[PDB]
Amino acid sequence: PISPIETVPVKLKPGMDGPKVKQWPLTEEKIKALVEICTEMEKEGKISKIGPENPYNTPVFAIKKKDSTKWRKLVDFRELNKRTQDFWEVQLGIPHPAGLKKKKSVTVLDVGDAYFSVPLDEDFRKYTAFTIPIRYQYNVLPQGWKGSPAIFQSSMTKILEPFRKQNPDIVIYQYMDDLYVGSDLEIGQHRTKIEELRQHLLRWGLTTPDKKHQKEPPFLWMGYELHPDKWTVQPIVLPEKDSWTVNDICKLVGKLNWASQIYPGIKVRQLSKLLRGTKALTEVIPLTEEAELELAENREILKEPVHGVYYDPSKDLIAEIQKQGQGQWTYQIYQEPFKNLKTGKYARMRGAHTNDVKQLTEAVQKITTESIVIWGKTPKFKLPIQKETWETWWTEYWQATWIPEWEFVNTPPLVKLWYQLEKEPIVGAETFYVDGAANRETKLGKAGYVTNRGRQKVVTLTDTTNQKTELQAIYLALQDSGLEVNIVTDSQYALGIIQAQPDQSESELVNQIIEQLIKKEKVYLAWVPAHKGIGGNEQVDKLVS
Amino acid sequence: TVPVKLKPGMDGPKVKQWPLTEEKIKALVEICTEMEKEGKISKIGPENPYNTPVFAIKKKTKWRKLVDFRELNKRTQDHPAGLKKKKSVTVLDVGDAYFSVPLDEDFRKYTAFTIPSINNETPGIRYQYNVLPQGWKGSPAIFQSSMTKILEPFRKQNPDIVIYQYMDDLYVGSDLEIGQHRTKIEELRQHLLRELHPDKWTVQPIVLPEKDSWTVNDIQKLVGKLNWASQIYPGIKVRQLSKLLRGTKALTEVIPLTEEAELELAENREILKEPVHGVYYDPSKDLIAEIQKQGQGQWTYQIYQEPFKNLKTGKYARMHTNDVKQLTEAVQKITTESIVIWGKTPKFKLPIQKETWETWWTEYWQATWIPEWEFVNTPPLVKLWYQL
DNA sequence: GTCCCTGTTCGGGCGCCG
DNA sequence: GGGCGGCGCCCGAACAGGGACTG
Ligand SMILES: Nc1nc(=O)n([C@@H]2CS[C@H](COP(=O)(O)OP(=O)(O)OP(=O)(O)O)O2)cc1F
Ligand SMILES: [Mg+2]
Ligand SMILES: [Mg+2]
Repeated sequence: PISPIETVPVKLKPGMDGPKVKQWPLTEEKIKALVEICTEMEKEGKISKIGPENPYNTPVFAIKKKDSTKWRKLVDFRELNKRTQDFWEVQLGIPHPAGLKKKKSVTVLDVGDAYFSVPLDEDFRKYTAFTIPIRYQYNVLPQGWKGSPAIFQSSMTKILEPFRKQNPDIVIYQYMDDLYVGSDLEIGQHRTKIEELRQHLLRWGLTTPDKKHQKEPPFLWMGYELHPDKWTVQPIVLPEKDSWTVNDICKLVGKLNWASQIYPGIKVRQLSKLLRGTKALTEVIPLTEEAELELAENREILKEPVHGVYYDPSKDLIAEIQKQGQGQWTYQIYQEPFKNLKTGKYARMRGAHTNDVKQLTEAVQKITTESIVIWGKTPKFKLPIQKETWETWWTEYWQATWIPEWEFVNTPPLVKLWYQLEKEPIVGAETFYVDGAANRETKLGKAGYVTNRGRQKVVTLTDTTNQKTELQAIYLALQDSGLEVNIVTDSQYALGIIQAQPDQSESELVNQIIEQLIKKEKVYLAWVPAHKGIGGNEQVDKLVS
Repeated sequence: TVPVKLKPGMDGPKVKQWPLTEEKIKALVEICTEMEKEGKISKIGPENPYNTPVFAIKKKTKWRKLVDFRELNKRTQDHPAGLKKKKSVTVLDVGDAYFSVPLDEDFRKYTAFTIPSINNETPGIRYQYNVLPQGWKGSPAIFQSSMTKILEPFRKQNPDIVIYQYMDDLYVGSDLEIGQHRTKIEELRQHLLRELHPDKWTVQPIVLPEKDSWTVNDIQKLVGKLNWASQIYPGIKVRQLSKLLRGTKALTEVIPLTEEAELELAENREILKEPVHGVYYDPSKDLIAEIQKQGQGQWTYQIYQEPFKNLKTGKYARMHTNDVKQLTEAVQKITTESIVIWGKTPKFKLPIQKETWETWWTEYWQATWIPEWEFVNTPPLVKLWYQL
């Protein structure tokens, strides 16, 4: 039937009217499906016949539902969606099975014709006009309108509110019309409560047909198979083509990202790099050797069987993190040693220049937020980084950075800083004064150094910038110096970059500089204000100009 | 009620709610159940397009709901000098008094907020306010007359006590002994049924190193620091100290200071004691607060409105530490000082990654207000400039 | 000011759910 | 074959803020 719930008042955007789009041709099979659906809905009062007093229209069509032979009726409401007021969505995220707790009894049920049971604002019905190749208008929520998900979710919450009040210890995970219902009752009392809930929904016009009433495990829910003590992800079929287009790569990367929630070790960076600057989806992208190897490793790890467990709130949450190359990290969240709640990846490249301690801190932040969402608390961390390494980093780093309660794990590759700048100048190390200049008109530049031991060198550069010439001068000093070197620089840009101790950069010049720095034994980098006559920065400035 | 409007050409807040822990969500559910049963708030739906984040804080097992009205306050239509000189100043939460005045009906849609659920078991539950909400700019303004009528007798019987109101707090300053100050505060708490020490706050000046032996590196660092400082104090001179660095010398070479350089350094030490000239507080501009982490639990901060025209400079010196917690505490201290001095909160340039701060800052907040802030990839040079 | 560099946000494609 | 909303991922475009530079 139709819910006797009150309607949600909606309005068009100011100064706009309803859509007047013309119906496009449809297949006779789609036409028959639509006429059957529409006769049924018109009998029940969910759609109403209209006349010439309705000047609006919007095209309709139908798709095959997930069920065998059922058709879903859709309306291309893109125009009305443009004209319609904004809403605040109430779906704040997706529930995850690792956040479920052990329940004695579980039921999964689904509301039949969910949208078509919630009434629509009368004043708005005018704008939902369509024509089946007979014209109708919607008295209920249509599928294709942008305001339907939020209105249905809010109405569902209002409907479930009295039952949740009366039954606070029955847990109802309410995704749009799918309801997971868990209780600590024996199976008979649980079924009695389920009948109470079904009668409550039916009182509010929401049927729960038996064909979608799951009463025994494994429960199919949100793309998972829920067992009493374990949960698995419904199987992921990754494409196995020989030619790869951009759309195929996007599909494969999406499937791998979806898989990484329970399969450890998934990597997508080399496959994602194939999508730089590509014009359209049909563009064929030949796989890189690195992308080939990454795909092979993912395919191999996807062959093993894996499952998750449910959350016990009387025990600790533990997130353990592992590092791979290319700025990629995996993590497992568990409570018992080899019983994962879930897994995940982290591969974001934050900034032009970074190191592994920064990326570990960022992964910790991401995992912390995800855990706050799923379980409402922060986990204890196991990290492949010495306490002394982190002590050094956060002692010498100018930014506020903090990792929550954590302990060291002995699994390589350990996170380490690859070089250390000195706090004091080095006795016995030659002193390089470096500088670079660039002409903003011709883009020609020079970089170079003088030394307290009489050496000077100047390199000419084309198609360069001031910052680039400063970095080149530092690089030249690193090239032409011994294992220990004092460098006085002009540029707080280059100084700020190097002081952060990057091991990875998108700049090739900064990568060469990093290589040199790792090769050295002691490096001291000092700064002086430019153009102040401070020797021997004065000499370098005169030279590179 | 009084009609309240937004600023011309401005819409309401549309800020998404951030994840909350289980204890905060439970505290908010209980508080909102009580507020709804008392008529203070009402459930709303998605046809209201506005939203403002909400969370909770636990002070001293009693939780307090805190709504982040920064955007709404910023979009809403538009001071005792002796308070900063009082011996003791107590902060009193008087926000509950706002729940007795109804809110303009057409304005209520802008105060919407959403309570989330653990693991997204349930869509966000949305409410709007029916009364003057705590943390909104309009609440003290609209309640001002009632507050003055309440506080008139206590001010009359105590003319030497300074009571100032910021958004949800009364700052009560007295010069008498502790123990009697608490007695007067208790008397005022009795009257409201109808611990700071500002005279000890100190300024952290810029100081130059004192050595018996100076290397080329020491003098280069000193010259850089003085060249920066001369942007604030034009009396700083660097010529004679820079003279000692002519040529291409080794950083560890020892340079003896001439009489000229010694006199110049002494003059510069003296100049850094005088206060900055021509620094006038602009009520129409924002207070900018910069913070630098100096390490070992040390933090420096400057409050200014124009570059190099510092209104104040100071430090926060804590002693297995937590950088984020110390930074939030320093932010709250600086904001309290700014409220006491100028009656306004500053906009903070925070030396921290955005995600770190937004992940952990609500775990250490204890104030009823929230200042504006932004995040900075700070330069180590300015960090060296304010070192101690 | 302009030019360069870096960081944020938002919108596009895909994936998952209904 | 398409329409809708949420979340996720990654990438490019637009925009903001700050530093160095010319003459
Ligand atoms: N692809 C989809 N687009 C949608 O707009 N919906 C919306 C949001 S959830 C709602 C569910 O509707 P119905 O109950 O009519 O359809 P259903 O296949 O989920 O279930 P049923 O056939 O009525 O038992 O339809 C679902 C989709 F799968
Ligand atoms: Mg259904
Ligand atoms: Mg230079």
